[PDB]
Amino acid sequence: THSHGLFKKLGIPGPTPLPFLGNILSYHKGFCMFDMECHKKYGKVWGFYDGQQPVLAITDPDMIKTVLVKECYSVFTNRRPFGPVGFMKSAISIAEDEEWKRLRSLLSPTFTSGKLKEMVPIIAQYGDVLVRNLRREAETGKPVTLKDVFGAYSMDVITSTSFGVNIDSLNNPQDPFVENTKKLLRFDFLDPFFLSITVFPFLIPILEVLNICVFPREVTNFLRKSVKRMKESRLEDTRVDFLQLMIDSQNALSDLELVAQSIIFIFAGYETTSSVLSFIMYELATHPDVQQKLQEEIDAVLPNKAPPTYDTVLQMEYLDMVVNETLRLFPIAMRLERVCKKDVEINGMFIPKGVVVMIPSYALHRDPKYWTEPEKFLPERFSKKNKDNIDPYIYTPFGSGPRNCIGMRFALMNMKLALIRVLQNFSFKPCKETQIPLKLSLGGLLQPEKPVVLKVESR
Ligand SMILES: CC(C)c1nc(CN(C)C(=O)N[C@H](C(=O)N[C@H](CC[C@H](Cc2ccccc2)NC(=O)OCc2cnco2)Cc2ccccc2)C(C)C)cs1
Ligand code: HEM
Repeated sequence: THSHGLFKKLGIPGPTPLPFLGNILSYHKGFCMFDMECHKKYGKVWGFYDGQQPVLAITDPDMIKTVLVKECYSVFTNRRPFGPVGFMKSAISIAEDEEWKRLRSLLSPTFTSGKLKEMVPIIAQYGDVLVRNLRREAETGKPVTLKDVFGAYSMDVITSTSFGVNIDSLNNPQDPFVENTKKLLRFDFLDPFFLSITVFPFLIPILEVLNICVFPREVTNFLRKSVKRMKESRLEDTRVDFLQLMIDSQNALSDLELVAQSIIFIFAGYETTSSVLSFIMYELATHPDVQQKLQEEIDAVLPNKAPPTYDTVLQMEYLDMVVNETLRLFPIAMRLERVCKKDVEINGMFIPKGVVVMIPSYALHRDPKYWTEPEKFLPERFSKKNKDNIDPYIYTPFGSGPRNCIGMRFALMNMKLALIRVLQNFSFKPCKETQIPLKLSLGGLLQPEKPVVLKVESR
């Protein structure tokens, strides 16, 4: 269909596009499989079409550094525009160019060491509720869905840190704040919707006029007035945080622009954290040796079940290696993307304006070139002895350069506080409903298709 001659013309290899669809039918196997096959078939560089949209996949470490780091401001500043967003247009992750730059420098000081350290005792209050929730399900000896119990912890941790609003979500099985959230991405290729906007962009500006959204008007009004509430709470009182840093600005940030960042952070800080924690626990169970070695490290650094501190969290090398290794196998972003905003040639390759450049993270994390036994879970690959044999541009679970994950440092620590507490009280065993091996969901988000269910024993 016209734009379909580009990679032919550039002499770049790729699967042959269909009219209108592009290579969209190959997503039927899920696109991590697609990416992996493209790598195997085509080598270090290839091209494909998301409908009419050209996407150039790259895998050269240098070229990746060029686009992620060296030419971020100048050419590769923005992600793809995905679908109809409405007011979320203003969200840092979706914001383009100048708008993004000022939101970045406005919101970045949120995750500094001092500000992290001030959230340590705050989580220290929820870490303790989490253990209390598990200890009860461990009594019954009856299987646990980790997503459920982790999810609630994450929600408590995010709402309270970013805003200063303790909302008891852990002492609340029935809770409006977790439920309204998780129904924020219906993202599937079986879901006829995202398959029509992934393929079919020309729809987008119409939907913007229709005020149709990927987030049902349902969530963003609960989340609207709810944020519109903690806002006044702060405004009406006589600790300088996320919700506050934006009340620095509101004396040049506005209202829906505040709500928008809140929602991003509420989302990221709930779904990602709980998912990875699920993945990690699946790994510790299917690998007891590793589970025990980590329980040893914790008891070593934090003797007599000692409560975590910021610095002791960092002391724990093996914890970090476990966290890193899970993130190798399960990068929740499966690909990184930047839209090429002007003609360019990087490392001896021409790239035309408008192309989406894509880093296939999930694929590179499993590449036989860089990783021996790339399917095996092996934390030792992240030991100080082997740590630098590892290319920071092949291993990118957090992205890289200026548009990398603003929430990385908080995420690592948030996750690590949860683990420490959890493993210093319980051990995790494979039961019957456990899926071995675990398989991934084909649709959008890198998820387990069956939830992660394990047996929990006290110590
Ligand atoms: C075929 C094409 C359309 C696609 N490409 C992909 C791969 N990909 C980059 C995605 O993950 N999907 C994209 C997507 O939703 N990503 C987002 C777009 C913004 C959305 C906004 C949003 C999400 C949920 C509820 C409400 C709002 N996501 C978002 O901001 O994620 C927060 C996060 C930070 N760190 C981890 O997670 C950008 C992003 C990507 C990876 C990591 C972090 C942020 C879209 C292109 C659909 C899936 S479909
Ligand atoms: C373990 C959980 C998490 C993982 C694996 C993760 C991974 C990522 C990745 C890979 C990106 C894209 C970076 C790039 O494209 O180069 C990203 C972007 C981002 N993440 Fe994180 N993330 C996690 C948790 C968080 C948390 C807790 C927050 C903050 C609440 C967060 C906020 C963001 C924002 C705002 C962006 C867009 C950055 C920008 O455009 O300036 N994510 N996340």
